[PDB]
Amino acid sequence: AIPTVTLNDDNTLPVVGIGVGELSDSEAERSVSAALEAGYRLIDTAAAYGNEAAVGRAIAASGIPRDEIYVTTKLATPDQGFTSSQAAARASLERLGLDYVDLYLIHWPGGDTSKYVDSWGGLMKVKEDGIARSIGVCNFGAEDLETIVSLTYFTPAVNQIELHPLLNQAALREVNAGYNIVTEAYGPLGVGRLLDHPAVTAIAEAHGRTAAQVLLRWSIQLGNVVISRSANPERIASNLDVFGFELTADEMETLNGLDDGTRFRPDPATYTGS
Ligand SMILES: Nc1ncnc2c1ncn2[C@@H]1O[C@H](COP(=O)(O)OP(=O)(O)OC[C@H]2OC[C@H](O)[C@@H]2O)[C@@H](O)[C@H]1OP(=O)(O)O
Repeated sequence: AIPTVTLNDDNTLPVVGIGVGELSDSEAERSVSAALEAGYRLIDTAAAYGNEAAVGRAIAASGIPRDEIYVTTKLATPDQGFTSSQAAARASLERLGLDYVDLYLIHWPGGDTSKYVDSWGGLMKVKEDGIARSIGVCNFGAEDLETIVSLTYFTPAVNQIELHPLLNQAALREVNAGYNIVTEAYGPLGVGRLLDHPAVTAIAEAHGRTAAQVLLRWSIQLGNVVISRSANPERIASNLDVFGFELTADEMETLNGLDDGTRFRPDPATYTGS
């Protein structure tokens, strides 16, 4: 019953998915299996997390037709390059045990414009070859976006960015929308630190819902595709259950008022890792 968004290349994605981040092989397989059983279809991993094969095993064992599942993975920063990115996409497929992925992203700008531009050209070939249905970016700022769009005339389908009430990304969301790029929010609970924020708990108590439900619903109402995570099968199911209520404009405004620039994940302006 999950709503979808339509991308600029005519493909569609669910508005909520599960990301595994740096979970160990065993934990990654466990959470993806639980998510699929609960009804998640958008699954997000990365080569840099080292757990692609584990995710692939959860998918293989699920008994769900491949066509119904939306798999995202990412180009690790050390693998950037025109030729190297095409090889890295194919290596990711081998690890995942898949013939294609649905979304393939540059993981970080990585602090070298030549290299991320070349990586983008590589990704365009990856898409042309049918290796990835859609291509996009993660943690790109407005200047990085202008650079790839200016030089290649090919616009990312998605820009996956850290986003939560302490870092609401209003400015970058507006840039994304102007280019017809979908915003994918990650880290929506702020490593769980936001679950006890008093503004969040007041709104949860007002609705008879949980803090986590409030944080995820707020992000959905901004128009984002929302990537969440839990290692617990019941909480995973609870994180999908965010279509039974709506936050009011007053409550949206309160949560929109909390931005203070807090990043729990690295800053892409500086970060040169993956
Ligand atoms: N429903 C619910 N209720 C109570 N506690 C919960 C719930 N869901 C998750 N959690 C907990 O919140 C904490 C934050 O987890 P995290 O995966 O970093 O979450 P983020 O949102 O910061 O980032 C997720 C990102 O990791 C990678 C990917 O990019 C994701 O966007 C963690 O201790 C979880 O414990 P638990 O025991 O696992 O449930």
